[PDB]
Amino acid sequence: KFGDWDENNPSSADGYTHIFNKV
Amino acid sequence: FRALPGPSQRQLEVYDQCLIGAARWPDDKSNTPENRAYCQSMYNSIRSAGDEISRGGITSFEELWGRATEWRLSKLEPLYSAFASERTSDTDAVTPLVKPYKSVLARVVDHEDAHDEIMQDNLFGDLNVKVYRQTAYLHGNVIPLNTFRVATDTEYLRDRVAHLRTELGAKALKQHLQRYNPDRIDHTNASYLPIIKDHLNDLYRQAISSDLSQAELISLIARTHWWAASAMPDQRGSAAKAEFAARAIASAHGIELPPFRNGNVSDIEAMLSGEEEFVEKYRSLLDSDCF
Repeated sequence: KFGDWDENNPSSADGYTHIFNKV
Repeated sequence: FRALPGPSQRQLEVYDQCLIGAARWPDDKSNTPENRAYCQSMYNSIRSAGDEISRGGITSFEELWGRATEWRLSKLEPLYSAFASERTSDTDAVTPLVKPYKSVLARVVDHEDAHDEIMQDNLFGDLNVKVYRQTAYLHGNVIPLNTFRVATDTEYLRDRVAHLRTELGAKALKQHLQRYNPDRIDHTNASYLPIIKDHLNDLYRQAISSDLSQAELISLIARTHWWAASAMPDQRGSAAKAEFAARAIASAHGIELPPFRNGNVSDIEAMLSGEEEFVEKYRSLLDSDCF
């Protein structure tokens, strides 16, 4: 279990490349 | 320049054509009607671009990347802009290691070049993580590329993720996990794209010369593939474009590259290795078996 920590997480991240403004 | 042979008359068997550009995760779509068609479409557009390359009709790697983008775009839709735009230096690129990237988690944890660092998070706190740091060397200078992170303190995660959901709210939590998910890939800084695109143009220029041994040609193609994919130049569809460009260059020389073996996702295999390493294994990632 390396990624099963977010079991049934309604806020899980979507599986694809996302872009954000550099902080 | 000097016209190249162009795509070979002897084509791949139809079942292979339908596997071109596929994402065959070792843990899992490539058998579906829409994917077969999508893959056969890529195979065909690659040959078309290849014909052009052989006639000197595509003189820059940027031009070739443009053809790849047009193809991928015709296969699309609000996400259009993302598949058509390059990554600007005012942004970061992050891919959370969630379905369908689960197989990656283990690849990072057991990687020979992985190490343990502490990843501080203003929500989960400091986390122990297995980290793979892809770097490149161009003109004598290191240039860090993609960085993979996989947290090991699982127990703590599932419990802590819980409290946060209710404390901050699902909406806010997702906004955070989307960029700072405990297990994720932080992609090559867009600021390096300018210098990398120029390099891709030199590789392209070389792969367009008519006097190269097959071996040299394959290595040049594997290199180009590695750089294009690891750089992940566009906001979306970089893997598809990188593979298109690589195959097209090959097709221009009369080489019919077979689909990547099942379990081998080309762009991920690239992000997980150094340049020479990937160049030496490229051939083995391709399914070139008769039976």
